[PDB]
Amino acid sequence: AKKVQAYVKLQVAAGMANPSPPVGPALGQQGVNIMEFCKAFNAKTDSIEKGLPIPVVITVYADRSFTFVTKTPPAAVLLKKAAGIKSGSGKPNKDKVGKISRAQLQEIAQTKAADMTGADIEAMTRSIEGTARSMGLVVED
Amino acid sequence: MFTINAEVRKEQGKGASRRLRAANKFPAIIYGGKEAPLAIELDHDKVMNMQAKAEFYSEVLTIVVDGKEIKVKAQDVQRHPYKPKLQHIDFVRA
Amino acid sequence: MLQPKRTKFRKMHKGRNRGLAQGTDVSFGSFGLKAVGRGRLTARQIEAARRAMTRAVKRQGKIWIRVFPDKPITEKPLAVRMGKGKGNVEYWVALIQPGKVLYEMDGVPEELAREAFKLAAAKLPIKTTFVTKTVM
Amino acid sequence: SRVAKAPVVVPAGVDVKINGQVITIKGKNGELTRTLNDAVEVKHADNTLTFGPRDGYADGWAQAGTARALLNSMVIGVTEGFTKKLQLVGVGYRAAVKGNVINLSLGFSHPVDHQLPAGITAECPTQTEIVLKGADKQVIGQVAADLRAYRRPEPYKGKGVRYADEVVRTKEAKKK
Amino acid sequence: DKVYYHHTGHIGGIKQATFEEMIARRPERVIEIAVKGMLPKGPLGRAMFRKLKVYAGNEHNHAAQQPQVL
Amino acid sequence: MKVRASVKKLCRNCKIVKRDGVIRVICSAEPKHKQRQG
RNA sequence: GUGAAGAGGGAAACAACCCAGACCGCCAGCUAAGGUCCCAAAGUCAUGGUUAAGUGGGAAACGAUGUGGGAAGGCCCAGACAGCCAGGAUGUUGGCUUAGAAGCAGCCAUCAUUUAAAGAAAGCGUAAUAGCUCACUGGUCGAGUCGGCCUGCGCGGAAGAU
RNA sequence: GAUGUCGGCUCAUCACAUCCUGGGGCUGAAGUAGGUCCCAAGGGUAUGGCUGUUCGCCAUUUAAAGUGGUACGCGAGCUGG
Ligand SMILES: [Mg+2]
Ligand SMILES: [Mg+2]
Ligand SMILES: [Mg+2]
Ligand SMILES: [Mg+2]
Ligand SMILES: [Mg+2]
Ligand SMILES: [Mg+2]
Ligand SMILES: [Mg+2]
Ligand SMILES: [Mg+2]
Ligand SMILES: [Mg+2]
Ligand SMILES: [Mg+2]
Repeated sequence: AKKVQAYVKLQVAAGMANPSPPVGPALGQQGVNIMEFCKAFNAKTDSIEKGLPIPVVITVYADRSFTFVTKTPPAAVLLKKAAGIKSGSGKPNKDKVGKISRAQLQEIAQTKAADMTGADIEAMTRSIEGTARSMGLVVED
Repeated sequence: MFTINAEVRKEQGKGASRRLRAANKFPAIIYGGKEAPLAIELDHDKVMNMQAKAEFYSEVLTIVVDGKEIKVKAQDVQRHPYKPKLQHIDFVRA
Repeated sequence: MLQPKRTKFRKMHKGRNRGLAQGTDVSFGSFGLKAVGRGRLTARQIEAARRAMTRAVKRQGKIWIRVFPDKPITEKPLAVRMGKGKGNVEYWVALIQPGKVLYEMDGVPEELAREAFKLAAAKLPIKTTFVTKTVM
Repeated sequence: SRVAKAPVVVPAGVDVKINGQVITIKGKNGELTRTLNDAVEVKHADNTLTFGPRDGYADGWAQAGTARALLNSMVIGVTEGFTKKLQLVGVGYRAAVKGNVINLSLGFSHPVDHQLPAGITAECPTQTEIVLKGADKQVIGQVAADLRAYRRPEPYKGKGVRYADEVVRTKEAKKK
Repeated sequence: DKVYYHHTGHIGGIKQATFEEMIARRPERVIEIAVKGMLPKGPLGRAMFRKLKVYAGNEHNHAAQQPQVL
Repeated sequence: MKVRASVKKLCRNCKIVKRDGVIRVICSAEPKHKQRQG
């Protein structure tokens, strides 16, 4: 569709940053200041769940300065924790690697709510269920 | 119901018939009952489109010949060897 | 290699060779492929055509065959004139305009018929089907 | 039907004229004529112009379309001033102008100077860019290609003067 | 699209061919060429062709019979 | 390649196949690919 | 049936094919086959229509939006066909796999939200993302537009030696 | 009541279904070299070993060593293997 520099997105661990392969060169190309972001990101990430991969969208200016919004962790990840599993099924739907109660999905839907378009909770719950079915994660009501 | 216009034939034989279908007018027949068989000359490029249906060979039809009535059905159907064209058509009276 | 004919007993022999007249019309499947115009439908021709129907398509339904060769077609080598009437070995069906294809399960009726029409020497229209209604 | 052609305004500068068949236009740009086909019967009330097909003959009706358009472009050219530019890519490739003789240093042993016809000059805003521009869209087109033609872009790289629009990225991967 | 085809004589399979739009060196030739053949063919019709006078340039060197005309 | 007779046209974006009888399957708008009259 | 054992007229030329059977003479008429622009006798004839290739004036399978005619259908002034403008979103970078695989190496799945519309995506592209175009939809413009059926005439296929 | 065979020599002339050279399209075409198809007949298109050979194989050249028609061109022109 469309893909240009400026306003980068990336999912980095809660309290960790600065490695070159994961970070560095990614936004580094854009003109971002690695160090500042590393310390800056992990600062707030302390309050935000530590140990939880959280996607952040950095937007740089002509100033080369930048800001970033920390949202909620990915649905797939949240489903993994909830399921208590480390990974997806490889062949989702064919083989189920884990399960999650309908209650849990509502909880994840609630967590992601801020980032989700869902008009009502059912809508949200079901956006996440869509991810679960893609993960080989069954849901028992 | 299906309505097919037509009229009696002038002649009936090789030359005659062959001359009708050669102008979109395959000669058909109508028999059954006490009424003497009827030899007409329907309009080809107008009946082949109507036979197009599956209804044609089930529900009776109304052939407007001369200006009278008849209410009949389709019996035998002679079609061209390879041309989608149609030919002699048998009509079972009521 | 296929051979729709051969498979007869050995006697009765071969000979004659005439011209033709009018065609014929059959009916066995949901879709048929009829030819229009006399030509030589040799065994080899007929197998090539039919065999080309499945042609990595599907084994769905079942195809037919109304046409069937009648060998009696002699040829001679690099030899003298009328010293006998050398063997035949070749084939020939001698059609006019009959129907000879037919399809069981619908599927890709007309489609396939065309995907394999060139093998035949004569020209055959898309044709239609056993009917008492029509198409278009 | 779904197509035709009827409009052709005659604002200021638009001093169209017809001489039986001939049509000479004027304006801020230049003097362009274009005697159409024979049946042609174009005129001018006060603003709208209109082609004239002697009659509804096959090669007579469509002869209108190609006509109601050509003249129109003559108007759109005379009033706006036509422009079109190409860009040169590849090491060594350069650009330069000296009135007409647009010296070209592409990649041959010696550079050349394409002399452009009259009615359309060109300017190299840099040794890499060339922007031709004139009135008559005809001489415009031919010289647009007549130039890039000096070295058509090759897939493996793209090098070679190209229109400043040519989608052609590069090649399909090489091989042997 | 139409040639005339002459073939000289000295073989070497030269065989000359020229189209009509290619007739710029001597347009006078044509017409005279066409008008020919349609003659009795032979002596009479042979010394009968000259009664044409080619001329390719309207009222020019009408001297061929400048005196009287119609 | 540029054929002699007619190999249809195939593909979608191939030329309109219109002109002085120019078939050759290919599918223009293939910056490199260009199977056609030649 | 003709030539043989048949001449005259026609098919350029041409025993056999088409017309037609030469008893003589005629600077007299009508016709047959075939013809009527010139060679070359007689319509540069008339009423209408086809073709645009010199077809007529050599040749097939098959191919093609050539152009003529006839019939039946698909969408459409609740706006179609081409174009122009605008959008094309969210869970989600789907799961796996992989150094990476984020619509677009590959395998599996291909749901659901928001909707006027929005494929877990059609091609290009990146190391992977970024970016470009596509499906779809809204506005614009306002009338046909898109194929097959049967048939007329035509085009390509079509290379040879004085 | 005679139209002298194959091959060679001499000397040819045409075709194009082109071998070299000339101009193009695609390529699984980087370049160099090629592959293939279109166009093109202006001109050019090998010396020997073996064999009667045509041909062929082999040695060595060449930009290349074209295919074919001409009573398988050519004996009132040569040869006679
Ligand atoms: Mg004479
Ligand atoms: Mg005798
Ligand atoms: Mg008379
Ligand atoms: Mg006369
Ligand atoms: Mg001809
Ligand atoms: Mg050639
Ligand atoms: Mg030798
Ligand atoms: Mg000889
Ligand atoms: Mg001697
Ligand atoms: Mg001897």
